Amino acid sequence: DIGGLNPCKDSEVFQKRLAKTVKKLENRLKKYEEGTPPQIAIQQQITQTKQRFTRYADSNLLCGNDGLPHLITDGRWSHGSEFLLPSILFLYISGWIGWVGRKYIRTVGQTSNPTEKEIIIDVPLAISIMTSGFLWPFAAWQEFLSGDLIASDETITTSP
Amino acid sequence: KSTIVDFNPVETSFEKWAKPGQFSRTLAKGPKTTTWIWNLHADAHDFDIQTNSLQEVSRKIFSAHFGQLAVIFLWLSGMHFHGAYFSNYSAWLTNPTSTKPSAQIVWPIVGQEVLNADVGGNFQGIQITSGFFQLWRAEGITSEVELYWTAVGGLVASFLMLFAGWFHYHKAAPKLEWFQNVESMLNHHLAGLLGLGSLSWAGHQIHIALPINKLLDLGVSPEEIPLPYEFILNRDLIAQLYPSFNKGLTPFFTLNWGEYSDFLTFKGGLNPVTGGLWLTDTAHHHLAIAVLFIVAGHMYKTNWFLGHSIKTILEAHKGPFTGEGHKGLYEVLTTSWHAQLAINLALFGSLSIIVAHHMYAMPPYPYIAIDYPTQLSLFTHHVWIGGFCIVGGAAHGAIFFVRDYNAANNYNNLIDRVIRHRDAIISHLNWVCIFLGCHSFGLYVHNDTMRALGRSQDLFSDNAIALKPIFAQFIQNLHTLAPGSTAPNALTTVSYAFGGDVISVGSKIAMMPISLGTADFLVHHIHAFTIHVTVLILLKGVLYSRNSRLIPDKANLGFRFPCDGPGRGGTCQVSAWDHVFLGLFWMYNSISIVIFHFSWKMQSDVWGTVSPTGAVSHITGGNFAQSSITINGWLRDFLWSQAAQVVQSYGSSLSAYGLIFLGAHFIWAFSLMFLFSGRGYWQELIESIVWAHNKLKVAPSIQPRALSITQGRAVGVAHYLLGGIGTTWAFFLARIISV
Amino acid sequence: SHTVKIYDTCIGCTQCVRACPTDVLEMVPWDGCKAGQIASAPRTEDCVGCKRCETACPTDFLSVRVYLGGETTRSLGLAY
Amino acid sequence: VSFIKPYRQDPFVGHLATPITTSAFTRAYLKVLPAYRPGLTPLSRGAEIGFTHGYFLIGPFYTYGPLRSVEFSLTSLAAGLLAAITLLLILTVGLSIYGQVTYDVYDNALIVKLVRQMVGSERTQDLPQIKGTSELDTVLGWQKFSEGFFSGGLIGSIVAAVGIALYSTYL
Amino acid sequence: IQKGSTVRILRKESYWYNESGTVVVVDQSKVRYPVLVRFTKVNYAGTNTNNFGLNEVEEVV
Amino acid sequence: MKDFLKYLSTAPVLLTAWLTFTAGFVIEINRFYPDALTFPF
Amino acid sequence: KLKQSDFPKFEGSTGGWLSAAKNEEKYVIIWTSKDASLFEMPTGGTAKMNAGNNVAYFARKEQCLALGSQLRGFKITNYKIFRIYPPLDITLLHPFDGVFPEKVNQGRSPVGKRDASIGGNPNPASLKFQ
Ligand code: CLA
Ligand code: CLA
Ligand code: CLA
Ligand code: CLA
Ligand SMILES: CC1=C(C/C=C(\C)CCC[C@H](C)CCC[C@H](C)CCCC(C)C)C(=O)c2ccccc2C1=O
Ligand code: SF4
Ligand code: SF4
Ligand code: SF4
Repeated sequence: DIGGLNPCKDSEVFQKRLAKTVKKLENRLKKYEEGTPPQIAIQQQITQTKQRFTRYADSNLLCGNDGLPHLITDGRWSHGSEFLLPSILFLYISGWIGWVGRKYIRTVGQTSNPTEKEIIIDVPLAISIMTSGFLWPFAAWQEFLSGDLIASDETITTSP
Repeated sequence: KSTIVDFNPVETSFEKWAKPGQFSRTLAKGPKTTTWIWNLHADAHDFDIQTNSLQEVSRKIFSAHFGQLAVIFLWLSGMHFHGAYFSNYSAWLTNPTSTKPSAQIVWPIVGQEVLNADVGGNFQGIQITSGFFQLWRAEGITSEVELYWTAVGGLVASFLMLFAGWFHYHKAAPKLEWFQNVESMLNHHLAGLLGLGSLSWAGHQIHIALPINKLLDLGVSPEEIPLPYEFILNRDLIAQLYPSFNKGLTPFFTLNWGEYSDFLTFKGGLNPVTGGLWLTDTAHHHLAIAVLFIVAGHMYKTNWFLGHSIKTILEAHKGPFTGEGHKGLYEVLTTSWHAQLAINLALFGSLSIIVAHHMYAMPPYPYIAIDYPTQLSLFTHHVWIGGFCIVGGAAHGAIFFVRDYNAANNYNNLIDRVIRHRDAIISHLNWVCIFLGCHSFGLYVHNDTMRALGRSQDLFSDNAIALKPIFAQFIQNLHTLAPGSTAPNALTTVSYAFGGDVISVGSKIAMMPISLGTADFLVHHIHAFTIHVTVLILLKGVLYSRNSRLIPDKANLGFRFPCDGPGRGGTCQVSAWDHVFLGLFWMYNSISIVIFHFSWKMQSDVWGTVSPTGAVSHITGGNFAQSSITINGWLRDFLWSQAAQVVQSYGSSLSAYGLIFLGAHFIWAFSLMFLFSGRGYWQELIESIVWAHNKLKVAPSIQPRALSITQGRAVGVAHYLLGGIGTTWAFFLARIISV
Repeated sequence: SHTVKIYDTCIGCTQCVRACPTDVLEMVPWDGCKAGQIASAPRTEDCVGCKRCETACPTDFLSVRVYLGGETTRSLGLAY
Repeated sequence: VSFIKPYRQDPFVGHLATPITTSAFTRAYLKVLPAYRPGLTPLSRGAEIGFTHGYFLIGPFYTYGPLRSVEFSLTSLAAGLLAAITLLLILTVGLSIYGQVTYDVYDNALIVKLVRQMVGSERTQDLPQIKGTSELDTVLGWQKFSEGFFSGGLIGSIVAAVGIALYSTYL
Repeated sequence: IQKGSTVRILRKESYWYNESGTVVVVDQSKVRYPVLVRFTKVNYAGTNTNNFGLNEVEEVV
Repeated sequence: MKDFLKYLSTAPVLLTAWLTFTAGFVIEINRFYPDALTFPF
Repeated sequence: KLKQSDFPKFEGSTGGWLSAAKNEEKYVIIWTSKDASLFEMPTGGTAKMNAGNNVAYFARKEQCLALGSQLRGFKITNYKIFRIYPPLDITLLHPFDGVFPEKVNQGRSPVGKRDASIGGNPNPASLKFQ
């Protein structure tokens, strides 16, 4: 399909990889005894390996000639769960972190001892700001509009 | 109102916990730049600059020692708890030669359960190379319940040491005169601590370890072995194994000590069953050590008209060549903690290296000589600790010279006379270092270039120009002839390394005569050269710590400073700290070469398997003799060859070793950013980053500053040491566990 | 020999003069500051370039500036 | 008693009077060496130094060279002799250039007195200054020293080769 | 400008260039740099105050 | 318990607690839903 | 024992001057002390002052000035440093006008003073080929 890849559900090398891993795990399982915790752990390993391979097969995942899932990150929504949705999730979380950090910096920057409140965090104010970051996309595009997001010329510059 | 302690000196309060940097006069005002954060941790234990009173520094040091001992006790309790709960110690007891010791199981997350190896005995976990199983077996511990109780005792002891530290800083802190009773302290540490510890351990060995281990070697399973207390309440369970307890303590008090030859032997060699030292020999050794140390503890005058005064001993040791001699040394060592730390750390690291040597040379634990990973790990770890401690001793000698050295109090004594001719010492040490390096390494390079040019008869090899270590071979011959000639009451040599028979346990070689040829000559001279260069750097740091021809007032700049400026052609790293930094680098080099020599020589010419007919086949096959004489040989037949197990560990239970190999390479390369660069570039880059932050109104109030020059060097050396030592750690462990 | 220049931002706090290890700087009368004194560099032939002088300068970007130049046995700090 | 004292009663020199720097054995031993033996012209000093140096220099080249022989070989001896002679030539070249760039004097122990008496208001470093008063510290003296070193090196190398051949043949 | 006034530093070779500081005292004598300004951010040398000329400071509204 | 709570509000203790909590919920997500290469939806 | 009676009671160190301070220049520091105090040499170790005139020779001006700075801790202030060329060419150096450089003395002219701040320095491109 895309880039010459093929779905992993029809990739023979993918099933060969699964079979080889299961065979190695079973051979390891053979050298232990009865329902002893080592055998239980190896059986859990086998079950998890089978579940992971089955989930990857039924996941709209494209496999190359090596039988490994390749990620299609050109931007198409068909393979949108590989990069685009995790990209949105990370952008949300990281914007949350950056927004709460910036808000805390600007909030304790207007107190008597701004530097003290950076090594000794005001946990009440920190908790107040941190749970308010869920609106960071909206807060950012409400502070940029008001001109409160960017400094203009009070920023310092070197000699040249 | 005791005469030794002050009651309730410091109030137990949490107020100062909420004021970081309260100890320092400069840091107490609060952070203004990020340099304050780093200065906070760099001055935490520098008690000299926190108080102007030696008494307060001594009390802080005493409580810090208690905290450290509590940490050590907690670590030991954790080790015993892991042995009790997450180990295959019981399975290893019944099959020491076929079960690999494991005492740490790994949770099944993110696929990391592959690290749980097939250590044997129906167990999965990480193979343990600390030799705790062999130590516990030598202690007579035959059940995991005993390990649990030892862990509980360790936890109780750790809490006790924590309470002792709190008590002796906040409730009853000793006075300076108590700390300065070096005669009483030496008497107690020599008699009580050392001698009575040896005596108590000899008692434990004789009454618990001797019978239990004898029964274990006889084939008695641990379940039918009597509980250790039964060997004390019943004089018949121990009198069957050693038929001399039937006479009781009467032979001891009647001076008929020959009766106790059953369990106080002098045999030498190794136990043929376990491959370790005879535990009867060990008990006799500890008894003799106890008596010697108890006797040695009655030397210094403490509270009666009896004993020696160290001041009078030192002041009487003058000479024509040494002026006032040792006059003033007693005042130096009773008023400066740094001098005591220097001496103790240097001798402590040297002792650690000696311990490392004597460990593999004469394996003291049952079934530890045939556990090659344990032997390699123990040697390498102890040599590393020794090198670090020696560098620390040099560092604190330099610190004493900078800070606690008084010129007036040391007029024409040994310290003064050493400083007065420091040039001669350093110049001759420089010449010796150049001579040794030229010779050792250039003989290596000559061998390499002769081999590369197809001239095999021009090498410094055994089948070529030969450099036989005749002096060491003479000593080896003297030791193998000692039993019956110079040690007439010995039955076997102290170690089979000096010569004798091949000692094998379960077809695995425990010890064997270590032949010394031209390959050992070159590597020994390499060791001497590296040690001499490290000594050169550290001694130049100590002697030139106060002044020099460059900076006549270097003592006024302190122990730790980056430079005096770009003038005089450049005055980088003139400190004494910058000498403990370079000396750390050279100690890493020396110890790395030492452990490489040990690993290759043991794998190639000691360790291996013995055929039923007596044919010895080694791990590598004797390639050390002919291929360790060239740098290409070290690169190929040792590094490239034995790195195969590390690089091929992916997908196996040793994959963590490959991951740590790669990560240690990454950290070592990361160090070079700090070692090669300078502070100005990073400060000017932080300037633009701060511009961006200010543009987005997110510049922190604590102004971000690049790490200071000294801190940049410290970070570089710490990362370099961590990366190199971790790379060697992963390489050694994967190689010696795979094969 | 190195070059040492003094700038009128001098506040006459004398910290440069009492930090010079080779007696290069000295305090001379002036009328451009409250202290009525300004640093001078009349013995730059003894200047070693250690830059202790400008490490003790409290003014914003320094009032004493050391420009390293030609080297001499005095400026190289050679006891031999 | 103390066996280390400041050198010549000067506590500010970078030197000490140890039982090695200023011992009678050191005095006599250094005064019998060609470099300091009294009554020797610079040519004689150079000749003796060259003889001794070639004599002990032929040794390592012949014994450990690229053409060694566990038995006696004329080719090995010739190789060692040629290597020693060429090394002496290199050392003589170094001596010649060192003397060329170091001194500008033809008669010492006088010019110093002349400029200490009759004034030295000139470009200095030739009239004034002048380190050392030995005859070896002149352009003429060092030239003859190098010539003697070179000739004596050749002669001593040849003598040592002859001795090595005799020892290997008749013993 | 006077004591307590807020000024912007116009000196280019300044750790507080384009930044705002508080005037501590303006000297009335014939000194070259009478204006003494205190800042909240310490410079690279650790100081937080400096003397500025009359044309190197601009009062904030 | 006024200065102890202030000590717990210091940067190292707060960072250690936050990173321990963060690693904790990450590890537990990866335990309950392991081997997640793509978005579950 | 020593060449001169005013020398400090120093046992000599292999850190003193070398052949340079016999043909290029040597520095001498003189001072008078009330007590025979024990002080640390800038070169080697501990020396003993004379209860009176003290004279010390060094290879660098910095060594003499470090010794003088140490002397200030002994409440010694009258120390004076001279430069001696290969012959007896004595030149007073440190108390040049009899007043220490840290104290303002009349009769001193500013040397190396620029009537502008750092920002007034000319651009290097305009200082090419001169
Ligand atoms: C939490 C606040 C915060 C915010 C909003 C930003 C924002 C920014 N940083 Mg930044 N930074 C921060 C903290 C922050 N940083 C910290 C703590 C450090 C020290 C490690 C840095 C080091 C740094 C460098 C070296 C660079 C930036 C750069 C940037 C810019 C591009 C984004 C980027 O590369 O991220 C960079 C982010 C990191 C390197 C990791 C930050 C470390 C953690 C995640 C942040 C700290 C969280 C904090 C403790 C939360 C506490 C708040 C709570 C008490 C309420 C952007 C202006 C770049 C730039 O100038 O581009 C224009 C750049 O080169 N920053
Ligand atoms: C026979 C008596 C005796 C014994 C056994 C010890 C033992 C010890 N002393 Mg000690 N000491 C003694 C007498 C004694 N001292 C006297 C008389 C003085 C006064 C001059 C000192 C002054 C002194 C100082 C100043 C320091 C020590 C330190 C140490 C420890 C060294 C660390 C070590 O080797 O770890 C071995 C550890 C163990 C074997 C663990 C078990 C040891 C336990 C704690 C028994 C300790 C015995 C104790 C003195 C009994 C007092 C109990 C109390 C209720 C009165 C060690 C525990 C150093 C240290 O670490 O500080 C804590 C230290 O800095 N001692
Ligand atoms: C008995 C051992 C001992 C003791 C008591 C001391 C005590 C002291 N040393 Mg010292 N030192 C030692 C051993 C010791 N040292 C050794 C072995 C070396 C050689 C490396 C040195 C080298 C040394 C130098 C070069 C200096 C000191 C200094 C000091 C003083 C301040 C220490 C401080 O505040 O650090 C606080 C503690 C820290 C900053 C911890 C830093 C963290 C380390 C560097 C990294 C450890 C990594 C660890 C192994 C884990 C890595 C694993 C990775 C995967 C994460 C103090 C008196 C300093 C001083 O000014 O003395 C007056 C100083 O300049 N020491
Ligand atoms: C492979 C890299 C390398 C090498 C070769 C050296 C070599 C040396 N270091 Mg070291 N060093 C290194 C890395 C290295 N270092 C690193 C990374 C650091 C950073 C921490 C240091 C830090 C350091 C310090 C701090 C000190 C040294 C010192 C020394 C010298 C010890 C004396 C000696 O053996 O001289 C003999 C020279 C050699 C063994 C090099 C090879 C020479 C060959 C084999 C023989 C001669 C070849 C011949 C002349 C070639 C002629 C032909 C040619 C003209 C074409 C020596 C020059 C010490 C010193 O100054 O010397 C006493 C010292 O104090 N080093
Ligand atoms: C990069 C660099 C800096 C800048 C480095 C800085 C500012 C350090 C920043 C450290 C951050 C802010 C905290 C550490 C973050 C790590 C992720 C934590 C360590 C990892 C743990 C597992 C220990 C210098 O200041 C410097 C100075 C002198 C010589 C070389 C250099 C140099 O190379
Ligand atoms: S900064 Fe680096 S180079 Fe410049 S002086 Fe200090 S150390 Fe020497
Ligand atoms: S460099 Fe700076 S300090 Fe050193 S002398 Fe010249 S001016 Fe005085
Ligand atoms: S340094 Fe700047 S401020 Fe300090 S004295 Fe010299 S000139 Fe005046």
